[PDB]
Amino acid sequence: SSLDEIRQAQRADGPAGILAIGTANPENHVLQAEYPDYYFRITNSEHMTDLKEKFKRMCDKSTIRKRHMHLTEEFLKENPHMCAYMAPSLDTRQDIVVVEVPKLGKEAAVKAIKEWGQPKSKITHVVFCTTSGVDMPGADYQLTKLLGLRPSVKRLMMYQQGCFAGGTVLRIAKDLAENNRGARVLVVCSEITAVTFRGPSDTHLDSLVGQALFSDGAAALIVGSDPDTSVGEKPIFEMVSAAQTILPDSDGAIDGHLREVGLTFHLLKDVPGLISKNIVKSLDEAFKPLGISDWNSLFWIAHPGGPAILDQVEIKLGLKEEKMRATRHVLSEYGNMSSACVLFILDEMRRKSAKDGVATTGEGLEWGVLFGFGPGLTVETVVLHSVPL
Amino acid sequence: SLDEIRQAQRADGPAGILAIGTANPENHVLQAEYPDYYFRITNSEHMTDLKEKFKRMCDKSTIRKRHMHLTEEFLKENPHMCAYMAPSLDTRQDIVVVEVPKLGKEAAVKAIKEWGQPKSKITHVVFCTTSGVDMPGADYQLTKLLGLRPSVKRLMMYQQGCFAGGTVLRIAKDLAENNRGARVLVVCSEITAVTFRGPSDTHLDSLVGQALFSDGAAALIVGSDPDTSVGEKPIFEMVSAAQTILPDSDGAIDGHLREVGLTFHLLKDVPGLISKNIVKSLDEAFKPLGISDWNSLFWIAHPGGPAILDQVEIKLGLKEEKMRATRHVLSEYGNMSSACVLFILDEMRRKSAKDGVATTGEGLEWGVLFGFGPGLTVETVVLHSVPL
Repeated sequence: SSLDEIRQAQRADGPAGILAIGTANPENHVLQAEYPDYYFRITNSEHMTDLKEKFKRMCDKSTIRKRHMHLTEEFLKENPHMCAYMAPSLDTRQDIVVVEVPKLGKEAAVKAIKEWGQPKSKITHVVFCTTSGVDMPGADYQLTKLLGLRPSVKRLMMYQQGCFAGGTVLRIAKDLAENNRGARVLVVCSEITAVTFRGPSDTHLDSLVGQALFSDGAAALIVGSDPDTSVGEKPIFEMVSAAQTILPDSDGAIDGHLREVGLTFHLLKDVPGLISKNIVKSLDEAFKPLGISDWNSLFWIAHPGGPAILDQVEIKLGLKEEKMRATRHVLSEYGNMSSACVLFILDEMRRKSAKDGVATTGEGLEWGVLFGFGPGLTVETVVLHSVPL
Repeated sequence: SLDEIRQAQRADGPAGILAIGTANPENHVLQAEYPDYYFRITNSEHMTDLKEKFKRMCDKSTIRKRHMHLTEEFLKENPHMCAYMAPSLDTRQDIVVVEVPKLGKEAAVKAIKEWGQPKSKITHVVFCTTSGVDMPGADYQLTKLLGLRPSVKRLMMYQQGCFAGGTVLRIAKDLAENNRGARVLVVCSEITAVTFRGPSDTHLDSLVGQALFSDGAAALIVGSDPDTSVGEKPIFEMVSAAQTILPDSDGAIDGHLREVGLTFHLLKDVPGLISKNIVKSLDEAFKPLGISDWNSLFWIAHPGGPAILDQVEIKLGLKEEKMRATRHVLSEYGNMSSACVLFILDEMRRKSAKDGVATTGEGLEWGVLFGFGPGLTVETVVLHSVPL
């Protein structure tokens, strides 16, 4: 009867858990070892011989083996304005991603829902995240339609977020699931680089780096509190806390602008140095309350923005080489899929843990940490607890 | 244990709106004079029949005044924004990526002043706009402009549309309620520089937008567990928040961000769809509370246009007084997209106080707030007033 009684009945009891993870990528893919030849040919830039050598080194240094790409050679042959460095091309790019981003998201969501094993009518909330296009109604609406979810799902559409937003969607889903009894949140991160693909320029090596790193993928979660074992729900990881911060002295480190030429990418500061110099503050804030100070005792998920971030964090903290294994495996096999990456890494970790026969979904360890890194410079820090295997 | 940590981490009570601040560009247009101004500045004075259509649209809009960042002087310098369809996204973005967080800041400063607490106590920022996109977003820019703590937890809601005043309340509710001590700065800021364009006699739906849309920002502080010992006091308390898609409404309102800016497209019958279905949202929200008399509620409805309000009133048998606050904001400010319903909350609690009625909700206990927009999406927030 009272507002207090209503509130306590309305909310969930326990911590939010990740109940299922599904992933998808465009079938079309490129091997990184072959990409410099392909890229300079399809962008009619073969005369740029010095720049091509720089791009070969970028691709070699990336540690990426394979990237999935919705954009095909045949499509680009028909759309040379997307192969130029800077031609009017937003409309064409939007035409692609407003359709393909929810479609790829749906593919991942179907897999998550299959693992979860529950009727889709039990989904109460949808969180859709992309950095690839914008439209109204949004991709959240399109996903809802494609999946045939209840019209009364509570949707949140996260557009133009950037690379930290795999952490952001966990932070969002945590509060939705924990504050609402029975809530089951479908989380989808879906990224298609048709908005950022463009030809090379030797006066914009930061843009060129993006053409070596960024790739396509989608990941989906079901998140909820108070799992129902009787119907086959089983958490994989439990969330404990989620934080976000802006690093000091990082203004303009990573900017992205949506323009008539598509989405442009700018780097102005040493991103690996900024992250490695400041990450301990985020670890202490997250783990000091738990009495944890040994960062090698945690299972690790880090957004693989590039290999230098991972290498410099590993050195700065004295991490064992094994700690970044799952992260690096995803970077190698998929490249930088922006917001989706950390969710692929959670999937990799729990799957490898099961294959290897260790004690928990987090490489046999109890506590873990997930980091998103992106424009701001923003760091998202999520504290996770594993589940026994 | 994790369960113990969870109990300590979360808040106890319902989320309240602790402060409301609003702002608009100083520049404004009187609706009575807009058809002449608009058809002049868009080089369309020869379009005689179309101007008459636009005059009737403006006359029927019930809008008296709209605030507009875009000035005549600026538009004279930028004829490509005055065309119906010319490449102009870059110019529009250049405006709104700066001006949207600036206007938001003006509203937020007022909300923070009313709240009366140190800005360091803000833990979360929710920024909502339909006017431009950028990385980092307007949430980051606002955080910087206000000098908030670098570790505020931000959510950037871009390209949301007209229902999102309801959406930000729904978001802020869960943030505040699930996090002990959380104090959420909510800002909706809209500038129509992305949608302004010249007329076309084959796109009368676009022309409607030119009669209705306007600029403004609103800011809230939202939190649970108000501390009276430092002078916090809720204005309204949130009880539940829902969202739904109306049946048979696919494609009613679409909006695309293109090289020509943001374009809007209307199909079907939006006032009809909303009014035919709104009772199902009211029943879902209020049947668990034992409430069925919709005239017993205080009302906030997104004033997407006058026909929505008129047809909801007729369908539900609402007394003429119910939509007073809503219509006042529509008259004085026009359709400020996501910010409107927050202006209407402010209008309602201020009028209530000035009139000396018993509560912030026109003397009534229970209320409802509706956002309407692309989907067709309806957001439904149940509110409880506070005694005056």
